[PDB]
Amino acid sequence: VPATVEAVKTPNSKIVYDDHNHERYPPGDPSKR
Amino acid sequence: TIRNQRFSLLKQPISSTLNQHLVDYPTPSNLSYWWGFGSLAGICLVIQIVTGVFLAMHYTPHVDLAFNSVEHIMRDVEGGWLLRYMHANGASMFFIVVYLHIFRGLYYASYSSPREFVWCLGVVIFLLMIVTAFIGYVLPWGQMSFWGATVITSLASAIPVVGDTIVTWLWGGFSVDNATLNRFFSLHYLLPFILVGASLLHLAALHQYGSNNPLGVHSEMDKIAFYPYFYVKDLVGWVAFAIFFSIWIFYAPNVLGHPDNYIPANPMSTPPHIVPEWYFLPIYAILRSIPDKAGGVAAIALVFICLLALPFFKSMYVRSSSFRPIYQGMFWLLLADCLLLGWIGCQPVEAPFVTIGQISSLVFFLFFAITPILGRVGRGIPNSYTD
Amino acid sequence: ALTSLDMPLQGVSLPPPLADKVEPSKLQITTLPNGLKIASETTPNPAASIGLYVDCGSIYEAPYFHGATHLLERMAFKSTLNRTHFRLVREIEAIGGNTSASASREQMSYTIDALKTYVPEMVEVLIDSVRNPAFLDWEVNEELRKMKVEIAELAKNPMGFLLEAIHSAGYSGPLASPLYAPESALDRLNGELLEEFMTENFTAARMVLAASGVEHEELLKVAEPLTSDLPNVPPQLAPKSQYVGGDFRQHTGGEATHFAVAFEVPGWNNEKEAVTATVLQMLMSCTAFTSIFNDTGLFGIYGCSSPQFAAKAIELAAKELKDVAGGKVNQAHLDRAKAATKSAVLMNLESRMIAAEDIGRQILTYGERKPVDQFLKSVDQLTLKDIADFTSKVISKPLTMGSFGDVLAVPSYDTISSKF
Amino acid sequence: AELAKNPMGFLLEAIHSAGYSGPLASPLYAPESALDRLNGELLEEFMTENFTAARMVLAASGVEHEELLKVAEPLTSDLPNVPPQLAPKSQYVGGDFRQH
Amino acid sequence: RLVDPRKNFLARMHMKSVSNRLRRYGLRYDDLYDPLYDLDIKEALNRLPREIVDARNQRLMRAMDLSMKHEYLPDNLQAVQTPFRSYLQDMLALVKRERAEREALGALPLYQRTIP
Amino acid sequence: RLVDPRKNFLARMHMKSVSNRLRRYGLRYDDLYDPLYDLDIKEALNRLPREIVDARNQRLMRAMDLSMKHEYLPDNLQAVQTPFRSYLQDMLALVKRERAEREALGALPLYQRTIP
Amino acid sequence: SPPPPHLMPYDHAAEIIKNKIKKLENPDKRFLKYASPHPILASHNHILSAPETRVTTLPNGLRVATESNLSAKTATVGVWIDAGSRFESDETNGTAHFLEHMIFKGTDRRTVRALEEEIEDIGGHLNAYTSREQTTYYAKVLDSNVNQALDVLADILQNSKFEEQRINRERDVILREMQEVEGQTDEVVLDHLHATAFQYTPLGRTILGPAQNVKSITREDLQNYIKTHYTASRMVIAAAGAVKHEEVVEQVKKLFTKLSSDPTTTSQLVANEPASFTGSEVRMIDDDLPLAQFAVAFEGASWTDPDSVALMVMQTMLGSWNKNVGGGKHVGSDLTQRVAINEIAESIMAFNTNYKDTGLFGVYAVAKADCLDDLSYAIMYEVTKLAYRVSDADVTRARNQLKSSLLLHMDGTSPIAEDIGRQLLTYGRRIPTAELFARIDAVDASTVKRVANKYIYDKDIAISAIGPIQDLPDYNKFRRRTYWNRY
Ligand SMILES: COC1=C(OC)C(=O)C(C/C=C(\C)CC/C=C(/C)CC/C=C(\C)CC/C=C(\C)CC/C=C(\C)CC/C=C(\C)CCC=C(C)C)=C(C)C1=O
Ligand code: HEM
Ligand code: HEM
Ligand SMILES: COC1=C(OC)C(=O)C(C/C=C(\C)CC/C=C(/C)CC/C=C(\C)CC/C=C(\C)CCC=C(C)C)=C(C)C1=O
Ligand SMILES: [Zn+2]
Repeated sequence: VPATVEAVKTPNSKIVYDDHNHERYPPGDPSKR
Repeated sequence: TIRNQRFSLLKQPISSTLNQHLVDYPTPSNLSYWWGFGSLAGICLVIQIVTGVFLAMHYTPHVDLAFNSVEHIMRDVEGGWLLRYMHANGASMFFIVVYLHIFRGLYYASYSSPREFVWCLGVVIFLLMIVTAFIGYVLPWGQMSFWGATVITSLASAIPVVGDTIVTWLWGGFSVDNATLNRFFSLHYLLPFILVGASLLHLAALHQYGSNNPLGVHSEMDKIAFYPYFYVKDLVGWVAFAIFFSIWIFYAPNVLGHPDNYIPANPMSTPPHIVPEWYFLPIYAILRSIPDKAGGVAAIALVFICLLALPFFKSMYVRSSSFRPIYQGMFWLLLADCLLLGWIGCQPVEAPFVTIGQISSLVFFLFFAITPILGRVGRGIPNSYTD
Repeated sequence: ALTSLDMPLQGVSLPPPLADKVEPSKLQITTLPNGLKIASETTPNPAASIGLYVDCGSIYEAPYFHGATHLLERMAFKSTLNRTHFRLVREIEAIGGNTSASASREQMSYTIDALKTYVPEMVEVLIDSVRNPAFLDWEVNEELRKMKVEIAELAKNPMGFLLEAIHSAGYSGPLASPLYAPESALDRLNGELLEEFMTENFTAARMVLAASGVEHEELLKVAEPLTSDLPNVPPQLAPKSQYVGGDFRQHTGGEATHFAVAFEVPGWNNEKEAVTATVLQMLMSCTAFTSIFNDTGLFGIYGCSSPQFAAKAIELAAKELKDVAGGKVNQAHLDRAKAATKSAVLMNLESRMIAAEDIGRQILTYGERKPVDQFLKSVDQLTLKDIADFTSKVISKPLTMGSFGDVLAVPSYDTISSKF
Repeated sequence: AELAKNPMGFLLEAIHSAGYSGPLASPLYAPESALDRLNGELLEEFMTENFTAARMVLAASGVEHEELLKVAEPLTSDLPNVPPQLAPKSQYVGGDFRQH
Repeated sequence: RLVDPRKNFLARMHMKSVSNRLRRYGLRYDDLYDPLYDLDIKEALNRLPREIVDARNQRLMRAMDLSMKHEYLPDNLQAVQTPFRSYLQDMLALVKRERAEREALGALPLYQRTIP
Repeated sequence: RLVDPRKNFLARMHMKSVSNRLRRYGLRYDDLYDPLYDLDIKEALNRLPREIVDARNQRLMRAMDLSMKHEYLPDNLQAVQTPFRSYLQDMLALVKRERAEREALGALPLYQRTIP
Repeated sequence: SPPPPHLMPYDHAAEIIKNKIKKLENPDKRFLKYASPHPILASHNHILSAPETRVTTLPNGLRVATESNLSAKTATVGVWIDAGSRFESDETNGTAHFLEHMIFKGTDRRTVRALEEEIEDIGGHLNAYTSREQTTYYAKVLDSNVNQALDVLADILQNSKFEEQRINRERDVILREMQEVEGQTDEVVLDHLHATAFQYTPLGRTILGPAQNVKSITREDLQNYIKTHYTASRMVIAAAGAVKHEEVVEQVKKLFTKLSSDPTTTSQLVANEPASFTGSEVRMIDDDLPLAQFAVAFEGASWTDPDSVALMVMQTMLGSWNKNVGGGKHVGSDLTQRVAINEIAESIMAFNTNYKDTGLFGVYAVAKADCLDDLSYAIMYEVTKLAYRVSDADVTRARNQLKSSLLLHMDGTSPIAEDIGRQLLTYGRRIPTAELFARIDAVDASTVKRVANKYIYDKDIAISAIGPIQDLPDYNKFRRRTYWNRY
């Protein structure tokens, strides 16, 4: 199964973003707006 | 869709062309800060126009008043020193960002197909920038204004048949005098508006294909809108340029020029060190190296023929220097040669500077001679380096 | 107001509860001098449902009216001579109403659903829409433009495509006139062609105004001035259709053969033997369908197979009808289908919308609402003898077959009709 | 797509399909869904199986036999021998074709 | 030829340097050839199977995403890269041969570049 | 009413002058209404039958040809002209009445002019 | 002489259209005396009378609630449980959906056949539905068969066998459906929307669960899940139709004697694992799909938040529409009008989802690729407008439409039973229609603007898009369109 096909077929709540440029704030933190 | 109602105001005919060409235009997402000097050059052009217009409200184009009217701006006009320094140094800033703009294009092969017209329009823009800057430098009517004009308006004499006729028609007489200064002022007002039009053609010609990117590849799959991503990327460069510009304006307003222009023009005496502005030095060193008047003028033209002919040489199909290591080192040698030519230009004519200028002019032209053969050799790289 | 939803809001006037036992209300019916039937029934549910049902459909089209009934459905609740389409939509929205229209082969329906306090508004908007349509050209052309797209988006549904397919293939005459007209009778349909169809067919003696959740007194007060002036026209005989049997074939490629085998069953006018068809339907995208009309019906079975497995599925289905006709059904299977049949008719009957449909449906078909009770009796009185002979008599008659998709491997009509 | 503008030709095929059951019922103009599979690999496999020397005749009206053979022989002798097969049998039945 | 890696060690250094730079992005060398560079690459790219072109576009999007992020590929991904596995040179040479045959026989070109 | 020719003799001459001018080119008064002038007009024109619009488009082409040629309709054709035979005003009034109904109820407009 | 007005074909045709326009200028006032296009806020509570919803709490904590209609012939009876995929763990995700499958797969008293022959003999129906926060098992049966249906429901919820060979077979069915029926693209968009909006929370997990969990589910795991979650204080028995409360209550206290007695509320589990909203997006780009489908959501209100009623009114204001709707160009919803007039979407729908501690308020749309840019503008423009300009007519009509829809959907024993069960789980009570109507009437134009400023203005959003979505504006464009800088 191709990588895009599996990703579409299986939603994943533990998403890992790229962090080389920006580190995320902990999930469940109020916005920095 | 059927446009029965009005959607976003930017899409209405009043602003569709600005929306499409400025705001929503697709741009490769991997453009580096080297891609922000095109806008800087446009901002430098605008500053020169705005300061020049308000400086022309106080300047007198007469040999009996020109020098003193520039001194009257520096002294009596409220805010005059800043208008004069933002314009005198803005001209230097214009050439710095354009030189970096040009060398960005050489490193990434931005002149290559399908953007040969973009590079050709740029070369024409460069010629107009040189003429505009040179005739403006004569307006103060200092010692270097007078002796700088006497040389360049004599470049026509190298033509055998009508050379003397072109020089005197250029002068408006038999020597550099008021007729020359009055006509240089009128052309100095008109050329920047032609320069605006040429930059608009330049930007339009580029938008037919979009900008090249650091990787030199097809970029349709990862394009984003110019606003606001490359608006805020360009704004960082604009603020940094404003800091760089301010340091020259407020703390070193006269180090980029020569003190000799603060002496009123004397047709009798001659300054022992007559040089142009620093941004004309590399051309001026190429002219000096040839020990023949006609040959020197031919070489100056050959510089612009070589630049115009670069996009049309049969070449390899890879663009970026990031994947052309020989062309990469070939580029870094040209930049050292171009820096050497500018320094040699400021040096007087004597040994060893005469030989160094001759080798440096040779190395400059070797770049445009060795560039085409490298493409012919490099077209066979994929066959040779197999899996 | 401000309190959390788990806390009662203070100061709310609460109506007193209804009794746990509420005697059902009688169906009051009033017939006007022009022959228009007005029937209503009171319910404790605050929701009301008012419908107008017309004895008209695709059987009154042929010729030179093909497609009028499908256009008429889609031109429902549009601009009238007294109010624009915009004002009509705004009037229905203002009372929280919903409108629906339906066009079958023999019946046309127009329904509005809203709260019971809005009965005058519902009746006025409903009668105006059916009695005085403007049929403006720009509104017709838009519905015509929409009608093209739905017909194109019809072969995506082989169940519906085949069910329409076997109606024209099995019947001769009006019942073979397609409900979905082809995209050649649509380039001829106009507003003036619709006005002629409706002035001649939408008569008072062919209409029923059926309401569920209204009082018969004020419902007459509002409806009578809007309907009493309709001319009294004589009743015409219904255009007669004949079941003849037939075959449908169409090769459209693909790898999914769709199929329908169908037979003839008696219509609603035959009390009993139409109940047996629904019990038979329950005894059996593959299922068993049924399409009944006033004087003739159609009982069949679907099927979906592969390009090369499209020879045994049909015989497979042709074996199951033979088995039921042969008496190979146990009493446990018959009782399950009886209970499933009786529960289904009782379970759809709690929906206020359906019960109002059933009032209009029946007063057009028969002229009175027949109680569900005798239907339930005719169900529980069925035996395995009746099921076996009903099928035996049904499947000995001429056959109707439909096939869509890859039809290259499907056999002939004679090679399948001989199986029965 | 323009088959439906020549009713004779459209009806001729539509009764070839409806009058036979076996191979003869296979359309000579395949439906569009039967085209989104055809490709060069399919064409080669079909042509290699059915185009055999025992199934081809080179008829030439207006040439001497000596010079026809002189050119044609060195170009077709290469073809290998294939034990002949029989054309599949087809069955005529009734049938109706209707497109309202 | 001097551009032969097996014969000239300078060309071996050149190929190693080119391959290393291409591997950091997951790009093949043939991915550097642009349709907009000439109408021959575009014609050659139009004649390739869809899956090959789809993979080339994905590598270009991946490379563009890395270049924008100022990143390189992870070492594990770099280990499986094949920077000089070709998919375009054979097609391009075939296109050039057909173009040269058309010209020699006096025919019009099948395509031309729009005058910028 | 001052604008009514049956009463005001100046309105009679106004109608006569306008009627003579339209007759010379074969135009009707409704032909002077342009879809580009107002969106209510082009909504009304779209609602008119094809035959009405075709005749209007043909009368406009005929007049433009006359205007280009600096010539008028031949006198035997001017005698059969109907300058004030209306085809557009009744539809235009209806379209404007429906727009006012949408505005009075706060609905969005069915069509809007583009901002030039 | 000029030709008569009916001689030339174009002159006659103009006469025909003119005459028809004339007949629209004189309406018959017989048909123009009751209906009005101006919405009025009515107050009619006399028609609001409904049978009493009787509720009884047993000493074990179980709740039995009934709305009796003794004239009806049918009844709906079932169990609503305050349990779902949210209360599972990252290792037990998918056990609730598996339990739904196995719930009708064998008992000591009845096997799989015996259960289904019995449901068919009575002509009944058994339905099981599981969501992120609620699970329901209910039966649709005739009046005379309520006690049998209660007997069946208690049997399957207290004595299920969960044979391992049935589990393995059902394991194969679940693995198949997790990777072969995913073409339900509407529920796929909302599944990815929940995963990105509620990332790193129990609410972001799918009902179906991972394959790694599914293919490791054992007999025990289904039994532990029942023991911890199917507790008496978390379940409600709701019946509607021909049912007597005292008969049903006595059947329940007789049959439900084996439930777990764990005294842990759902409020404690939620507080221990709170759900929070993260602004983010997931874009599944596939140009091979004919149509694009996206949903854009704001963090909404929980069930008990009083602003939840205002979010329902605001959801009706945005409304819903698809191509088959006839009068979409004329409805009160300005968003629908923009879509319908300009033909910029195949369908569009505003949704308001609620949960114990959060919710989702947003718009789901299906459109073609070339319509995405204009459609995204109109969606964001109309939503943001709720914080700036709300007319009294638009809020009065949305209130009337909401009041009508909430009471016209209660037709049948089934919708009334699920209402009783769902409301007892979410509110702890069944809210009388008179009170809900009063809470709706409280939402005026000032209320809508206040609530919109709290939930919409300059707020983060979640985006879930699939298909040919290159023309969809990026996150910064949607983010910017949550405020208007001209105010
Ligand atoms: C020591 O000595 C030296 C210096 O001193 C210190 C220097 O500073 C420099 C550096 C200088 C340069 C690099 C500039 C030289 C290059 C150019 C192109 C000169 C710039 C050009 C001019 C000054 C020429 C100006 C041009 C004109 C007057 C053209 C006039 C014609 C016009 C306006 C239009 C023509 C008219 C028609 C065709 C008629 C119809 C026209 C219509 C509009 C209708 C060098 C090398 C040097 O060794
Ligand atoms: C007043 C002088 C100039 C102005 C205002 C100007 C402006 C611009 C702008 C706005 C761009 C697009 C953005 C960017 O890439 O920076 C651009 C691109 C470009 N310019 Fe210039 N430019 C000037 C001079 C020149 C000159 C002198 C040359 C060459 C001799 C040149 C060659 C190019 C090229 C090749 C590109 C495309 C670069 C790429 O696609 O990577 N320009 N210019
Ligand atoms: C239409 C716009 C312009 C006008 C009206 C204008 C006008 C003037 C005037 C009146 C002066 C004399 C005042 C002074 O000595 O500073 C001057 C000088 C000068 N201008 Fe411009 N100018 C314009 C644009 C430009 C541009 C685009 C350039 C660059 C290419 C430029 C380069 C110069 C230079 C180098 C000087 C001499 C500065 C000095 O030594 O004092 N000008 N200009
Ligand atoms: C994606 O593509 C684009 C780029 O490439 C990546 C850009 O870098 C930029 C930014 C840079 C620009 C626009 C350069 C400025 C434009 C030109 C032609 C250079 C010189 C311009 C001058 C001197 C402007 C004078 C003209 C005027 C004042 C016209 C009159 C108008 C008004 C007064 C409003 C933009 C908008 C862009 O889209
Ligand atoms: Zn399931």
